[PDB]
Amino acid sequence: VLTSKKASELPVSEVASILQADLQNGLNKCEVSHRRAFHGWNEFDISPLWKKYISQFKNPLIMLLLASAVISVLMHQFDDAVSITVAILIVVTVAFVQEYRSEKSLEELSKLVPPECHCVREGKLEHTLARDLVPGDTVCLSVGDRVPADLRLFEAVDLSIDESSLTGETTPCSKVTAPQPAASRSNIAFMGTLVRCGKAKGVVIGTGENSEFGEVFKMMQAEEAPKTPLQKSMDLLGKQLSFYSFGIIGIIMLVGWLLGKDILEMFTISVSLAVAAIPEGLPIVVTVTLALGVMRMVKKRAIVKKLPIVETLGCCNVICSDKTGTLTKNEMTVTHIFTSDGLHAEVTGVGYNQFGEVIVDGDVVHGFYNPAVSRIVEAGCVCNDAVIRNNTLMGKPTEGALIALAMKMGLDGLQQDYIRKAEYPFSSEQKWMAVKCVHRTQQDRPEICFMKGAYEQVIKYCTTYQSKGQTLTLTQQQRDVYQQEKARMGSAGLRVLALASGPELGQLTFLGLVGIIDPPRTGVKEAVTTLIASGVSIKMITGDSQETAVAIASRLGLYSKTSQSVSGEEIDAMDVQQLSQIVPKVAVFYRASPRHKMKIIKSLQKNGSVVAMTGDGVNDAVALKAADIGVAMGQTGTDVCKEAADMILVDDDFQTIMSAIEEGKGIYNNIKNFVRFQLSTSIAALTLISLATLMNFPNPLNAMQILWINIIMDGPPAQSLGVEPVDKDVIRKPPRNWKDSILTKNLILKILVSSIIIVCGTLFVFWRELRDNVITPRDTTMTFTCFVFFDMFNALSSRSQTKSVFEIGLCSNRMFCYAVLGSIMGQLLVIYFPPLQKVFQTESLSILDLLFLLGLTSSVCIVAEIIKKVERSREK
Amino acid sequence: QVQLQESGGGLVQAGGSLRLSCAASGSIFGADWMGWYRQAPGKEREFVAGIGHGASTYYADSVKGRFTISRDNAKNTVYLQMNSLKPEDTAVYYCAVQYTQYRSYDSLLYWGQGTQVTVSSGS
Ligand SMILES: Nc1ncnc2c1ncn2[C@@H]1O[C@H](COP(=O)(O)OP(=O)(O)CP(=O)(O)O)[C@@H](O)[C@H]1O
Ligand SMILES: [Ca+2]
Repeated sequence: VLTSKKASELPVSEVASILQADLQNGLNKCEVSHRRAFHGWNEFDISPLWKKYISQFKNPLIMLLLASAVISVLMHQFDDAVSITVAILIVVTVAFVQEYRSEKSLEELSKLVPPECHCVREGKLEHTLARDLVPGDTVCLSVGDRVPADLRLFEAVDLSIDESSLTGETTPCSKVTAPQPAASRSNIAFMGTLVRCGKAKGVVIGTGENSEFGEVFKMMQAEEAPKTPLQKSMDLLGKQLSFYSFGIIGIIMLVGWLLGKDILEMFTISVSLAVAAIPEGLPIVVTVTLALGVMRMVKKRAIVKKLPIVETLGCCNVICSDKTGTLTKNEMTVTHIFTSDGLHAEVTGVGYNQFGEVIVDGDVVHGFYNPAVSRIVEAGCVCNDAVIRNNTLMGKPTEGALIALAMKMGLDGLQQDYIRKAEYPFSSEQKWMAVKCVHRTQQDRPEICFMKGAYEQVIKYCTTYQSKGQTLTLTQQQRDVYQQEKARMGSAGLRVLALASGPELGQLTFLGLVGIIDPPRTGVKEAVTTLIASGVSIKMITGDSQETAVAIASRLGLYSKTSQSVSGEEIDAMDVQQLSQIVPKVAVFYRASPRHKMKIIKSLQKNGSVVAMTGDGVNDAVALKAADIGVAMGQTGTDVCKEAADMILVDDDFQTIMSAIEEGKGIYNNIKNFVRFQLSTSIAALTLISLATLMNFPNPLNAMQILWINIIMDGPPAQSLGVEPVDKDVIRKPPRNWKDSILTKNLILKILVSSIIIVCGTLFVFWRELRDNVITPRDTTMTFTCFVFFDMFNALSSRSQTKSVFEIGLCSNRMFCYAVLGSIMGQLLVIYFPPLQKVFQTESLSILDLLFLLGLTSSVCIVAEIIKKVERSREK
Repeated sequence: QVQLQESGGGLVQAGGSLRLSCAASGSIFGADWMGWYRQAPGKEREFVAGIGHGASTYYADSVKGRFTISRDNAKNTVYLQMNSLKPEDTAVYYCAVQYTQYRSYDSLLYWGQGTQVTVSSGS
């Protein structure tokens, strides 16, 4: 291996010599295996579970429970502090299990999309994992490529390679293949940077930890994850609930002390109530729902790189897509040639190969048989930076189609017969690409310039055109017939490139047009239909012509018979507010630069929407980052996009974006279920103790009974409600608004109904057993079992807000069944098992008492089912 | 509209002979170009063997000298023979036919449903 500054200093042949690097053909299988045995794989060694377990204790509510347990052991109450500790342990353990499983499934899916590169080893260019690179191997750099290892570039026809990840400067750096005598390495392609423009070939000088900038990646792995917005808003909700409960419980302590009661019993009851009503399981249930959504998208094949996406996908309503790479498979092919004179050539065959003849007037043309078709093909061949090596394209698909056309014409060799002194490279702002070239053998020939691009810019740069091999000044009737043919090509679905060639820019000769057919991606039509039917709008932001964009959108189904399409120049002309009004009506945006695409994304974000931009292409990373949800394509996608994206579709399907929206929808509903259950039962217990202190009645519950209740209503029975599956009715619902608004008037009203029924039934049992005016253990036992059975019925009815219990079914939620079974068993143990009787201050009951308690406590289930049916019938 | 049907696919051993047939509903007279394409997972579809308008037969450079093609309008079916196949070059095959147009610029390209051929290492 060599240092990068050394490899910059020494010449290319020297660097090839030290690594025994064959620049033309690469390292064979044995040459690599040897360097793999010596140097090893390219991975950054091995990337802590106990750190995660302790990190789950960073939640403030867990600290509030730990402080209560510390206060418990101060005034020693072993049983209370132990109970609070078990509560913390089960909630933290369930959060650990869910987070660990989610992150391991995410790592496996990330293994399903490995880093890759184009490496030539046996003289043949192959797709080889960046992990498998050994030093001295020959790697070919395309456009939009992450550099697989530290490389020594020995061929750089044109190269712009950003350095924002490594250096911190967003400006791309040009790389020249000349040796650099004595960050500033203008010849070394670093590790982890991205190729913005051009083609290259290099030899790798480092593998593994040998990379100079491996440390910024070391920091990137250990960057950690900031708290999710929901995780900040449900944390604030938990603090609000905790502080309201603190005020109420302090008032209860003061009332109980003033009215006359045991200070130790009052303090223990206050500590148990504080532990109860603090939503310790609320951040845990948010974490569980986010992790479960992450795994559910992983089963849907979507690499969710960022956690704040999982919730945001529920709120997504507008999806802005790109024609090429996203709505079309990007398998371009030039099929129709329109010569400037008016002749028409039909290029048969498909794919990036030289297989398929060009037919003009029913006759095959080869070489320079027709000089004008040959001139079009020659300009297309020379102008590209894309190469079809071993039947595999490197560069852009639109350039590769022109290369394959040249190979079909027998004229692929003209690329190497010219010397590209100056290059005006493609930018989406430009919409054209030009090259200055001189013929090899004919050095006396002038610096002829080849040009290709969008018809508008090309025809603007041409002052002359060609006619029967004669240069003629451009005429407006010819411009009109070219415009008609370009529009007719686009209306058939052909992407159209116009081609020019001449001495000096601004004086080129317009040779003609080529029609690149890009079929729309299979499965996009049906997914678009479903996506629109589910209340999500799909738009087509593009840089291509109106005719092509509209033809593709009509075939996909997002452009109806009466639909609006707006060019990017109008969007530039219209203000942001006018764009904001018009933008929900426009389905197709054509001729939009990445600045215009960002303008469209900003204008839909200003309307109050969550935009999910799906992107492909090097310049489309800024819009993917600017979107609320950047979505990339795992298989047919550049690494530039997949780095900037937020969710990566592994199998390249638009149905996955719907599934990611459905899973994001379900998370908020599950959190609503937890919130309603915990709040109803905590208000029930809190007002029971409040009424008991106010009316001077004996306390229906002691401190350890409230601690068992807290383990019930924040532990596995309450977490089960956050594991509750999603129903179909909320699936087709209009998109959730991006504000949280978790506690709605309907939810609080049902909470108060459940709290009122629980308090009423439990106080009725308490008074019924207290009618004899004797405070026997049996009475407190009946009251405690009443509250616990009320809790299990409130949990049966808290699973779904709208759907009835019987329609949902008991077998639907397995964790809920296990949790309620364990809670019933624990309650039976507290009633019957004599040591548990001694600690909980209980006494055994008859079977008839349990039957009566079940019958009474069914009231919350009955009333909740009644309200569900009433709301359903009112909706119907 | 012409309909393309693929047949003859099946399991064959290395060193044997494999038959494939692609039948078209319409008479194959005006169709200029027609040929097979090899699609494999992890890579783009690649050419197999085809015949063009000027009686010129195109073969893939890697599969050259081994795969043969023929056409007959009596049974309106193009007929492909695999000889001395390897386990490495097996994948799913699609027969595709193009037609000459020219006011409409829509491509008259017709694909087949495809038949999957899987060959493992010899034992
Ligand atoms: N490598 C290249 N050389 C020359 N012209 C190119 C080119 N790549 C694209 N063009 C042309 O530039 C114009 C604008 O392209 P731009 O980069 O803005 O979006 P795009 O059309 O390449 C992808 P999309 O339409 O899916 O967003 C198009 O008309 C296209 O034909
Ligand atoms: Ca609690």
